Amino acid sequence: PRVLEVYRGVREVLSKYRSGKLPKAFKIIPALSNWEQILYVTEPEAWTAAAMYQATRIFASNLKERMAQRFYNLVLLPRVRDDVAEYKRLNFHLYMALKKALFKPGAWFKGILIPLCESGTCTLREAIIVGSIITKCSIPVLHSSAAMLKIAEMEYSGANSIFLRLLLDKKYALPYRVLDALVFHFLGFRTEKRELPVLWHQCLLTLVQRYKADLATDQKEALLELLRLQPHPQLSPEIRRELQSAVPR
Amino acid sequence: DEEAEAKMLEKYKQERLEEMFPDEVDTPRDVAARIRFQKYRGLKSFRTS
Amino acid sequence: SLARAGKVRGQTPKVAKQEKKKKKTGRAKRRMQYNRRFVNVVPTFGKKKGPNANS
Amino acid sequence: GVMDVNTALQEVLKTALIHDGLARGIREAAKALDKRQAHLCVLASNCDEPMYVKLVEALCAEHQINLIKVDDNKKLGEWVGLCKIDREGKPRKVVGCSCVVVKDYGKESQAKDVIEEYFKCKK
Amino acid sequence: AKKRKKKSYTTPKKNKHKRKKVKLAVLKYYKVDENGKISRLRRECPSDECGAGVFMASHFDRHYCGKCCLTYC
Amino acid sequence: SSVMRRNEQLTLHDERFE
Ligand SMILES: [Zn+2]
Repeated sequence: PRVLEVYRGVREVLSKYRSGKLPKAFKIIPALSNWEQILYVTEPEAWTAAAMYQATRIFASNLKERMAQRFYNLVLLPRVRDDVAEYKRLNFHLYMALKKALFKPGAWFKGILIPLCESGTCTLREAIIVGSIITKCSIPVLHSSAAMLKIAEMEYSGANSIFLRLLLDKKYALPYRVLDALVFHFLGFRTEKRELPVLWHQCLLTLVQRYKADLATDQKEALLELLRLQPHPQLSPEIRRELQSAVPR
Repeated sequence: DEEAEAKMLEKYKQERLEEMFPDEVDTPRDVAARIRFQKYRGLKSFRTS
Repeated sequence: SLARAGKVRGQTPKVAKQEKKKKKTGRAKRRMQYNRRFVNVVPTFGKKKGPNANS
Repeated sequence: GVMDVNTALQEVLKTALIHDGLARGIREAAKALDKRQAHLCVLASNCDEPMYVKLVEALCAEHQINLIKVDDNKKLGEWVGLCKIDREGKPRKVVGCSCVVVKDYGKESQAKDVIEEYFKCKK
Repeated sequence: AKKRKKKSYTTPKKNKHKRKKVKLAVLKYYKVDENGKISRLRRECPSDECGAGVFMASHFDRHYCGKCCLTYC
Repeated sequence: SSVMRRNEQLTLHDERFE
């Protein structure tokens, strides 16, 4: 009816949005019930990066974490993956969109990071960009630990070690189940005949720099065995040195 | 007493800066360069000009 | 005209020598030279690498 | 009558962090109390503003909400867990809470009995 | 290779605008008599979701809701 | 859930995984 043509009009507005105030019908989108229909009327695939930054701003600011999760999984993350794949870098507006999406961390981890990791096709540039984005944002310890348990339990991809390492650089107090999952993942790399890159070695090195004081002696010797079986000419002496000069408790 | 020591440290950093870069001077943006370097000219060659 | 003296030597920045562990001398140095060239030999298909070969 | 009130209260607080059942501070502890989804109220005796304490007392006495009084707000902030910890577990951020409101309980058989006995002794 | 000099240049950006700090904003919401009766100075929001907790910004002529933007006269 | 466990030294928070 009359609502449909107004939302076609604001669809035409959002396809060319650069700056300024948006219509007030756009800002009351989360307060409505049938949001998916009017959102598909607004055609988010044809949005401008500034318009999607404002949409992420609005949707993150208005509570209801499940709906923010659905918006991040359905609209924001495909746009990010399409922009990295074609432009080989992330836009300024979309970068601040992902930061304002990390304003809501619970919908972010379960909507942006974990679906990207379980998609399997996550490239290295996407890993670097998203890891820098989680590096900039201060993250709650519970959400970071749950995401680290998630990424530890998953099947390995080369992009996963960057996320794991940049989560270990946060230097938070770690739950001991999380460290058990990390050690079990690395000891799951014990019998792999695949050549592992320097990224995996750097993730292990980071785990030994920051959490060597909270490692049991049995898993310490297991990590020494791990270094023995899967060596590197450069990093493995340093990981061995850091494991040798560690005090527990 | 410490003013002389501060002068010695800025002398040290000036000597270090003038060894890495021979006669490099930053142009001031508050006054014009043609006024602050009013007495300066350019030589095509330091040998023949 | 021209004829500077000690131009480049006075121009080059002074880099101090790093403090390193001393070298062995005499029979020990010859022992280390022998154990490096004839004992722990790594097989090579064509042997195109020198002792000071870098990159 | 086995363990004291000052361990049962922190057990109730721990179950509340587990079940996400604390309105802490000044205004979440007030607005969630006024929505009557809340159960218990805790006030720090060490205070700078007296009619704030009077307002909390009036909010408690409006609908028979029980009031608990603790001495210092920094001790209550340590009790709640508003302190950032290191790898060893050493607190480095000292933030004190004044009004702590328990909305949801954990199903306890020891601390709940102790606080119920203390409440039946109080009123 | 050939490095650069890194021209410094001083530009004072210390002065930045921030919003004013309001201290103890809860005290003006309620007025309590000496007996202990609570009087609500500010209008309660009769909205769908934010009821019984959200007050009104009291304008010179009207009231404003701070979560769903409800306007009165 | 793994088999090699924390052994000793304190439990600060229980963590919510569910
Ligand atoms: Zn509002």
